[PDB]
Amino acid sequence: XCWWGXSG
Amino acid sequence: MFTINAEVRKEQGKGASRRLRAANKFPAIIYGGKEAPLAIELDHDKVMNMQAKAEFYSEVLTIVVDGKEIKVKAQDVQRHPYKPKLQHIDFVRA
Amino acid sequence: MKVRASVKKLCRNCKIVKRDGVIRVICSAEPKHKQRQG
Amino acid sequence: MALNLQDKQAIVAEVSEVAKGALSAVVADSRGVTVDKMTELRKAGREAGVYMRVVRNTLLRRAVEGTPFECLKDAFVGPTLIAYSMEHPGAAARLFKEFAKANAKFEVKAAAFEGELIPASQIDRLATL
Amino acid sequence: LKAGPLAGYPVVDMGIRLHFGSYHDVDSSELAFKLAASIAFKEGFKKAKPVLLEPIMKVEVETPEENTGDVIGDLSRRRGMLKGQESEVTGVKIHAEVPLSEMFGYATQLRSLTKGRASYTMEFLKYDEAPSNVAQAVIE
Amino acid sequence: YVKLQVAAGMANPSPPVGPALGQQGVNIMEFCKAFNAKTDSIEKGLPIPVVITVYADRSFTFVTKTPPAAVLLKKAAGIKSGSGKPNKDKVGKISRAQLQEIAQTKAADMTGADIEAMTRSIEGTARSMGLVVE
Amino acid sequence: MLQPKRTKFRKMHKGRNRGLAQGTDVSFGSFGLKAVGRGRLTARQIEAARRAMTRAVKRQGKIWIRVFPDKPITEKPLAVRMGKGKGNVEYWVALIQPGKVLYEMDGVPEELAREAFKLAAAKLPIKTTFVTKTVM
RNA sequence: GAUGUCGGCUCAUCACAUCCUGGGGCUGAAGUAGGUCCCAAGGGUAUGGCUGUUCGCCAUUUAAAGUGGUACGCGAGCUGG
RNA sequence: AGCCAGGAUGUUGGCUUAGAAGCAGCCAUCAUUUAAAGAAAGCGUAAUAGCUCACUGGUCGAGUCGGCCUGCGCGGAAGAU
Ligand SMILES: [Mg+2]
Ligand SMILES: [Mg+2]
Ligand SMILES: [Mg+2]
Ligand SMILES: [Mg+2]
Ligand SMILES: [Mg+2]
Ligand SMILES: [Mg+2]
Ligand SMILES: [Mg+2]
Ligand SMILES: [Mg+2]
Ligand SMILES: [Mg+2]
Ligand SMILES: [Mg+2]
Ligand SMILES: [Mg+2]
Ligand SMILES: [Mg+2]
Ligand SMILES: [Mg+2]
Ligand SMILES: [Mg+2]
Ligand SMILES: [Mg+2]
Ligand SMILES: [Mg+2]
Ligand SMILES: [Mg+2]
Ligand SMILES: [Mg+2]
Ligand SMILES: [Mg+2]
Ligand SMILES: [Mg+2]
Ligand SMILES: [Mg+2]
Ligand SMILES: [Zn+2]
Repeated sequence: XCWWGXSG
Repeated sequence: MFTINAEVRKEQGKGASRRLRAANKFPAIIYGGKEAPLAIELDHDKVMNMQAKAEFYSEVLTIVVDGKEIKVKAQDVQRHPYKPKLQHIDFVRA
Repeated sequence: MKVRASVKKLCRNCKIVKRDGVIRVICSAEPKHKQRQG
Repeated sequence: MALNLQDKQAIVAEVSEVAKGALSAVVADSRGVTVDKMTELRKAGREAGVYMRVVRNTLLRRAVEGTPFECLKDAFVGPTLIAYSMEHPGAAARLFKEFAKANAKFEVKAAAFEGELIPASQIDRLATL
Repeated sequence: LKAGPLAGYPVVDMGIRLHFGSYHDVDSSELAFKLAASIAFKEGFKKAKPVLLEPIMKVEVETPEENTGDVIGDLSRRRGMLKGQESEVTGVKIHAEVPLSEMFGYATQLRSLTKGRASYTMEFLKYDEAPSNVAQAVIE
Repeated sequence: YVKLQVAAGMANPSPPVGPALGQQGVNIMEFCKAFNAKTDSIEKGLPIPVVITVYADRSFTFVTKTPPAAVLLKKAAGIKSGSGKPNKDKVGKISRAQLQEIAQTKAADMTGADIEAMTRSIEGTARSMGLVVE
Repeated sequence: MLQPKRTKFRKMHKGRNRGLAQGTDVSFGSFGLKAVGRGRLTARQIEAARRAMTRAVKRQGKIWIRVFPDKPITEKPLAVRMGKGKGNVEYWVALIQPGKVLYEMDGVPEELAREAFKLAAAKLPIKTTFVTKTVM
């Protein structure tokens, strides 16, 4: 959960 | 080799020795051998400077009283408990 | 300025000066080093 | 370490022995010459048989007393570098002339040949020999 | 693994070995073995040292040379660890590994340090374990 | 007055010297061929300190310097790693015979006219790197 | 927390700290911290001085603690009246007389020993001095 | 052979270990806004909901809603929860 | 004491580290020129760089520095009529 690139 | 000038004590006791220390002098004793133990008073500052040398205690020293040289070694030393002072020193002849 | 009972030089530049009966440490290099006994 | 009186005496002895062996002594000022250059100066000195030693002026006067280089006592003003030539009297002057050309801050104050004090203009003549 | 025992987060990088067991002729069933496996998993996780993992991002920042000390210091202020530094004809590239929790509004602080002349890119790299203070914070 | 170290043969690629010559504003190709000339004559793959005194009006003067004593002694000992503890542990041993050739190589750098004094400067470096000296 | 492992009696009379000290010489090592005054050293104060002194020398050399807290001090609970027996033991203290050597050190340079004893002294309520061994 | 005991109200007075306003040093003080000390007592320094409450919490302000001493100031001034 | 000048070379010692170049740390603390220069006492740098210091040659002219013991002072030191 934490930025436009998706990811945690 | 340390030549230490000293005078025979006029009197002896806690009061006499405490008064001597208040005068910047300290009681000391020369004992051993046939000669009777002689009570002497030494200047505190003079001996305090000499005894800073480690060799002083081990090497023989000369003490002159009434112009007579006596060769002795420092048997025991009494130091003030907290202050950098010498309460008393014991000397053994030869 | 640090107002503390124990004032002392924290660097060579620090200087102990008594002004008007008050011990002060002034430092040319650091402002934080400035101190006053009080 | 403030040199001890004996330490200065050993210096005075060494310098006096070097001065007794030296055909020429050149006094110059190394004020403002960097170590990078000074080390190159000495490297050139060693190659040319010139022992270059900077000494305290007072020690130099103490050593000069009793050698043919008595005239140098006045020459000892400011920082004084003494370049004793052991092998060739002209080599020391030639090295200083090259250094002085490379370094406009290098002032060669005075020179001495055979007892006679030499002026700065005649130092160039000592280099031509 | 879908719901971790401690904090409910997904279990990762963990393997198990089934070496022994028991059965009944009538009672034993697929569902029964699944529930027994669940009980054993919880007991083992409770005794194994369970640590939460924080996602780490590979971050590359292009900064003017004058502010490189400031950007490197900001990344160090974050629990991020520098892994690289490339000087470039235009700007200086800085590579660092920073937890995403620390990477919030990083652009605002980065622009304040470099006069808005610095840009950064990031990619998820791995799940290194969180520091204890941050991990306890996550558990709460 | 710019100081940089470029390995022999690494002059040809633009990127290692690209930031240094881009910020100053110097053409890489001209420096490249010139530095390559000397580096190709010297053993390739050996790091070379270069003092490149660039004047403002596009004038470049580079001073090639002998490879550092660290790499020379490390290669002479044939070890790619130094010593973590110079005294309590020894990484490798070097020969006195091997101190003379590198001393002759770097004699142009120091100021002691004594070759034995130069072999001492290297053996002292060997003590710092933990190399045993006979 | 230095404290007798066992004792004959658990409570002791308050007593009087009078007289000069015994153990005034640096016997165990080269340097020592010597009390110039009289007072009581708590186990906690001794532990804090030991922690600060051992941290300074970077765990080098050897540290001798020449003083042991063998005296049980009893304090009454707050808001209780006088009497109703003696108070429960709370802490242990060592009686100090002027001249006592509290700590000794060896294997470290003298200039380093001076600083380590300065950091230890700060945590101590008794004026202390730096002493070195002497040949009697 | 009696010094009325909590809170409120009316009326205060002082201290300063200063809440605001005034002056200043350092700041991890760009500015705005702070933090922390030093100096300073001239003046100012809420209204209500709940509860007997002091207090506290809450709503809404305000430059700010100081902390204490005064027989926990004040019942031959009032009240009596 | 001040002032002038140098304060280096091997070298950016090895290790480590994203980097660690005298100056985070860790170990070694050597050798050269030599007036003297620490594998560095500081400031500084992301590392560099840069600025000092130790040390040294000049200038200058007479005392100067650091501890020990001790007398009497100073700061620490804010309350309510
Ligand atoms: Mg009596
Ligand atoms: Mg004033
Ligand atoms: Mg009555
Ligand atoms: Mg005030
Ligand atoms: Mg006021
Ligand atoms: Mg007032
Ligand atoms: Mg007025
Ligand atoms: Mg109501
Ligand atoms: Mg009041
Ligand atoms: Mg009031
Ligand atoms: Mg009261
Ligand atoms: Mg009342
Ligand atoms: Mg009344
Ligand atoms: Mg009345
Ligand atoms: Mg009435
Ligand atoms: Mg190094
Ligand atoms: Mg290092
Ligand atoms: Mg550094
Ligand atoms: Mg003169
Ligand atoms: Mg004179
Ligand atoms: Mg006083
Ligand atoms: Zn300062």
